[PDB]
Amino acid sequence: SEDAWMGTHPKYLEMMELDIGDATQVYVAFLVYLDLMESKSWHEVNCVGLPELQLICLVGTEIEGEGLQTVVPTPITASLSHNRIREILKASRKLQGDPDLPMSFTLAIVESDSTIVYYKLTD
Amino acid sequence: SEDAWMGTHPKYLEMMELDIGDATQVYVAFLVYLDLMESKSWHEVNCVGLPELQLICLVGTEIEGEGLQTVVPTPITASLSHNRIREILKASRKLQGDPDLPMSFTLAIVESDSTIVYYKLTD
Repeated sequence: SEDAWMGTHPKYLEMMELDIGDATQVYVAFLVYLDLMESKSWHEVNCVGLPELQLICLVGTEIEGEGLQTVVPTPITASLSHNRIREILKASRKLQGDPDLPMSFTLAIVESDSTIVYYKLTD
Repeated sequence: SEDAWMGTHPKYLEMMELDIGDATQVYVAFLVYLDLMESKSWHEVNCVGLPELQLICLVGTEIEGEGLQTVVPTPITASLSHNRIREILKASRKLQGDPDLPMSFTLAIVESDSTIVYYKLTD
């Protein structure tokens, strides 16, 4: 766990090259990225930065043709405020460009050591 | 045995005798009930059924002298919606008999590995 800060891991470096400038995102997203890939291995997982709402998120396609996966990095220390999720919905709905559909997203709750707990949150 | 007619744990049996009729509540609430009692230590843990809202919840006194503690059972595969939480707020607020106090509640997230993760959500 010596490098999850500098950029020695290619996948980690790959993530931090995002045009936002947030070390917390890159760390937390890296941990969940490794879970998604090495545990559920979906068709496609991407890392998208939304500078205007100020958040980075992993969105991809569960199954090609489909999508419905938005996972956001969230450390245990982050308490839940409905204001943010409302902004997250807006973020996802905007990037998916779908005309105001009832959707949702999964909170990736990470402990700083290794425990990722996926908490599924809906509108 | 004398408590294995329906279940097989007296405390669990106590919990299912609630007037609602939900096996998910009794399972998940039992796991968190045992955590609260044996691990987190409370002074009073109650299990209250709100058939109106279709939720069951544990409310008691973490410390008797206070009067603000509400924990709701939420499985790791449940979907928490901002819609639900405002309903949960309404549930707790009518339970404690105050219609305007901005309050909060804890989410008791239970993993399939029996891992209870307390996630504190605020209004």
